[PDB]
Formats: sequence, C-alpha cells, structure tokens
Amino acid sequence: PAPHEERVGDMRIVNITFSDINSIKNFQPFSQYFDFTLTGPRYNGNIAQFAMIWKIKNPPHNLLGVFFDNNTRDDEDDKYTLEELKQMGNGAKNMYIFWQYEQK
Amino acid sequence: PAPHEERVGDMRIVNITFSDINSIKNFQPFSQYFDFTLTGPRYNGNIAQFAMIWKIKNPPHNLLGVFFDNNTRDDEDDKYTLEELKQMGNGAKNMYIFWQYEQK
Amino acid sequence: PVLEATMICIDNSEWMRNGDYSPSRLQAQTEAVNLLCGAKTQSNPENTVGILTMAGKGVRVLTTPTSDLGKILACMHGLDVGGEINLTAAIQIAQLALKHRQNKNQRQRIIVFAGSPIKYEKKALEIVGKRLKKNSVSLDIVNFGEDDDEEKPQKLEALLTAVNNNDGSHIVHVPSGANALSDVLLSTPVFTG
Amino acid sequence: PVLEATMICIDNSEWMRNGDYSPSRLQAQTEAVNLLCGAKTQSNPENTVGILTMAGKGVRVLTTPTSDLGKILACMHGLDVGGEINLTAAIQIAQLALKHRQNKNQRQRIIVFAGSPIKYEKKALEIVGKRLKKNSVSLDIVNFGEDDDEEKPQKLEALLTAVNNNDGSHIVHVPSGANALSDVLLSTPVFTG
Repeated sequence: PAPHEERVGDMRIVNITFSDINSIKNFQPFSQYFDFTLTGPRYNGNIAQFAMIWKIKNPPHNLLGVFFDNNTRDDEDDKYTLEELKQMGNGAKNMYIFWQYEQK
Repeated sequence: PAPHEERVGDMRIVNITFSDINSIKNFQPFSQYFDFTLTGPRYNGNIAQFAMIWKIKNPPHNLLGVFFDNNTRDDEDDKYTLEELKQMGNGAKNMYIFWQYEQK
Repeated sequence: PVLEATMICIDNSEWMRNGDYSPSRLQAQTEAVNLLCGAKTQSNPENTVGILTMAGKGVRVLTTPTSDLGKILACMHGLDVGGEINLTAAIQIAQLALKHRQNKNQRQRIIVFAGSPIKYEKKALEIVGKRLKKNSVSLDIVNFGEDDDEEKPQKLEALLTAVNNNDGSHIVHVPSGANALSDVLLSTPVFTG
Repeated sequence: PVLEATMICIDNSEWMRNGDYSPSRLQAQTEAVNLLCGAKTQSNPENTVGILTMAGKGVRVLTTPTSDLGKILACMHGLDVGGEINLTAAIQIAQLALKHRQNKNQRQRIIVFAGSPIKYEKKALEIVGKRLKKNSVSLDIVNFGEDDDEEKPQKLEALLTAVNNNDGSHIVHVPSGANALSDVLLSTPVFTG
C-alpha cells in the first residue's frame, strides 16, 4: 500500500466515484458546481454555481463530470475529452473527476 | 501543458486507451499477456504468458484490462476492483490500465 | 459550525468487501467519507480533515488533517482492503495525526467507520473512550455491517458513552437497506453536528 | 535486431481533433504511437524511444529517448491539442535528443506522424532531410490526415528522398479507412524495420 496520486503539473487529479449521481447532490461544495439537469458529463469553464455545463467529448460511460477548482478554461461542448481536460486546469489546483461506480 | 502522472508509490500507472482491444494484439509486449478470448477485463497475478486472466471486480465499462509489469499478486476473480488493484502492484514498476475508447 | 480538526478512521478490513451495502461496504463508506470530507471542510474553511485506514497491513494515515479538500478526497481513491481493523491503534494514531495538525482553538474529532467486527472488550473500549474525552477528542462512530457481532453496537455505544462530552460524540447504527450508508449519515449528527 | 534510439514526433495540432480517423486522428495516432513504442522497445532491450509533440502550445519533448516503456507510454496520456505542427522545430529538437543519446552505438531515428498540413516549403524540407542524412538520422514519416493539401505527400516524399540512406527512412501514406492508422503501419517498415 502506498499513496495514490494522479496529477498534471501542480494540479491534483481527484478521482471521486459514487454509485449514484444523486449522491453528488449532497457532496459539498461540488453539488453546487454540477448541473444535475444536464445529460452527460460536463466540465466547468470557470468557477460559478452550476458551472459544470460543457460536454466532455467521448466521455467514458461512467464519467459523471469534471470540476476544476480554480481558474478558467475554454468552454465548448463535445470538444475536450477527459484526457485533454487534464491539461486544461489552467492553474486549477484540483481537477475533480466524478465517476459512477459500475455495479452488477 | 504539464506531464500527466498517475502512480501508487513507486509504481507508475500507465493508462492506455484503444478503440478496439484487438489492437492490443499488436502491442508488444503487452499482447503476450492478453488472452483475447476472455470476457471482462482481467488483471495478471504474475508476468507469465497470458497472465491477464483474473476478473477485475465491477470494472468500469471502458476498462479493458490491467497488466502489472512485474512481481506477483493475489489472483482472484471478481474480488479486486481496479482501484484496489492500484494497491496491488506488489513491486511492479508499471501498472498498465487498458481502456476502451468510447466514441459518441 | 465550529472550528474542528477531524480524523476519519476508515474501515478497509476484509469485511468491507461485503456487498450487503451495495456495491460494497468499502464503496458505501468511501461515499459517506467523501461526503463527510465535503461537509466538514465546507462547514468551516479552517476545518481540517484527515483520513486513516484502520486495517489493511496496519493503520495507514492517508492524510493528516488538512483543509486541502482535494488532498483529502484524493486519499479515497485506490484504497487497499484487507485484514481486520486495529481500532485502538487507529484511534491512537488518529489522535497523533490530530495532534500533528492541530491548529489553535481547533476542537478535535475522530470519526470511526466501524464496518466490521469489534474484537475488543467493552471495558478496554471505555478506557480508550475515556482517554479521548480527557484529550478533548470527540468521537463519531458509524456502526454498519451485519457480521453477526451481536455485541458490536453495545461495545460501540460503550465507547461512545465513555468519550461523550457535552453530546459532542455520536454513534449512528446504520443497517444495510435501501438507504445508502451516506444518505443515512447525512441526516445524523455526524453530518449535522 | 536494429539497435536504435527513436524520437517519435507526435502531431497534436488542431487538425488532430478531426474524427475522419476514428474516433479522432489524435486517438488513431496515439494508438499507432503506443504500438510503435512497444514494438521499438521490445525489438531490442537497448532501444530507446522518446516522444515529442509538434504542435499544441509549442513543441514539447514528453520524454527524451528512454528504454523505460512505462515512462514512454505514460507520456501518451493527457496530450494537449492545438495549434499547428512545427515540423522543423520538432525534427530539430528530435535530432538533438538523438545526438544526446547515451548509447552512441544506437542508430538514430525520428518518426514523424504528420497528420496535418506541411506548411513548409518543399526545398526547406529537403534541406532538413539532407541535414538529417548528414547527421546519420533515419526518418520514418507517417503521413495521414485528409486535409487536402496535395503538396504534403510530395513534400514529405521530398523530405524522405533527401534523408533516406540505405533504405533506413520510410514514408507511409495512410488515408483514413477501414483500417486503423496503426494497422496500416504494422505491415510497413515503420514497424517491421
């Protein structure tokens, strides 16, 4: 056993896995950044309430969303894969990657 | 743009994505560890030929397999999730996690 | 709420592979823990949360208490599983990690996720609990997991009674059911104070 | 067989977002690159493979040539994408990495994935080619990308002609189609040597 670490430069990549997306609703503060009215995992172009609106391109089936905890980045749907977004922290100290646990 | 790194302790985690697992048939050295008749992503208990046989527990739908490039680890089906496998390098220097590209 | 350092003691024992909390006790705990980390850090920006695992090959501090939520949550990815919890070592080490990171006027809290059999005498636990009390450490116990340890809730209650100071300590007994571990806890003082 | 330091120059230009190579030229390239890193590192335990990106936010050496396959492949995850390839800067830099190789017994090879328009004068490219030939650098060119620049294959053939020495340099023109980029290359000397 050793620490797991995923990062890009100084940006920690924080993989968070939930069985149900709705549990993120109770996940402060990330509940405020998700937009649970949207279909398909989104990333945020900036810090704003419900900012995770930009469609990640070709997302893994169990990707729920990406939240960059600071700064801004280009904001376009269906352009940035998850991998590319790891390069798009743009000074975010943390890129939260929300995953859905795949059961059964 | 900064180096991406994923790791557990001394073990690098190397995420590799293919649109088709069958491409890995041409991927040295890894192909030698894959049994391409197997359903469900597997990890290897050792680096014997065709060692990737142990069913990863509740794998992400896009997980193709896990290859640890050295040493040995517990060998069970449907026990170790991919996350837990990240703690199971057991001295492996590289944990190769093969992923399926999900288009659309 | 108040200023608090919290050391969350994670059950990563072999018992946590059980699917009676779906998809596993480990995962139900991870989600509760992640939510708790969010709640605690968002309750007060000077709150710190640390995480240790109690089983595996021995108690492992994943992080000493930090307000760095990213660092905390990153500790919940890639947990090892195995062994049995060392609850007394965990509480001892949690107290150490607490004392390591303690900032001025930070109350100290240990949260123990007791997802496995409690192989301790009641009196031994009470003594540990009384020591937590003397060191001004509050304790939250999350008791979950049906492993035919019939004495478990009463032993954990006795621990909680020993530690409890001004109702700062709490125990939640969470059955496996439709209500996920985390959704049960959300309504309890573990989250609400 | 062939003992070789190889510097693989990756096209991570904006043109790589194109899905005409399914699912994206970038992904088609990445797989070809990974396979090539595997094939090169496994053909000879003293082979070294480095990777640079030609475009993005500027030419960037992901790793100088190394035998460490995990390190190489780890470079292929989370590539940035944008801009236009700086083929000349990339070849220049790749050459330097190869001249700097520790095992001078190694032959030197640049593999260029040109998946985007070649905006440099053909004469400028044959110059580069002859420079590489002088510096004993072999070049493999993977020419892919339906961007409608008709000069490209000819420009890259001209680059190829200039650098080629003892059939050490090769060009593969891979339009999108039923075969993945990597599958087309597997039957070429880029992979077979």
